[PDB]
Amino acid sequence: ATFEIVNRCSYTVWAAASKGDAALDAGGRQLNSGESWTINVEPGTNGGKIWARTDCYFDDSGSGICKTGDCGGLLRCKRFGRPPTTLAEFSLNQYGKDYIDISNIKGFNVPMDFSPTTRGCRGVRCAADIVGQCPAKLKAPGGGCNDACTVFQTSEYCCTTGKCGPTEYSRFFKRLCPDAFSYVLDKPTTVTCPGSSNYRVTFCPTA
Repeated sequence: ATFEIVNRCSYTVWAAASKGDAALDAGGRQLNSGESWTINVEPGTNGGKIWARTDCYFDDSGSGICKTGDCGGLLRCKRFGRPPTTLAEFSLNQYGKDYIDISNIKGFNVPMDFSPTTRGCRGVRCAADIVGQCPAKLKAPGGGCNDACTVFQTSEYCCTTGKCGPTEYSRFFKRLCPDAFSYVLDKPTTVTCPGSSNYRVTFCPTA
């Protein structure tokens, strides 16, 4: 499946794509404002994620650090990124279908649209001004808006034990972006697409 990753932000993003223990395609690429990157994701892939990283510093060998979404200090990501990260999440070819969503469970850094290239299902978007409205206690100094689990590290927010519910912090994300997961046990906003679809992930969407 192809994923067209498009940066329409005023700033550079270092795109990342991983399934947690390995890169998807090249794993990462610098996208200056206006640039795109098309990757191939293998059929049947489960637990894939695409995200933006902001304000990265890499040397000639591809090593350094990003202010948001850093993946072990590498340009070409193998593993998932450090919060805060708006997440495009997908599993493909599961019982004949693809499953896509956007998640704020690990916070928000860059606005995102995640849409199929086919008419057979509907895309999702979280592009509200979460960083500008971020409660002070959730603000990340390097940019972005942390989820409450990252900040407070309690089950109330991290949903590690029992059955967590909405909190004032999950509600902050949910009201701004109803179509994205706001905490682990949020009512699902996963979209079912025809199996073997292709997709576009747009940073800073408008139209």
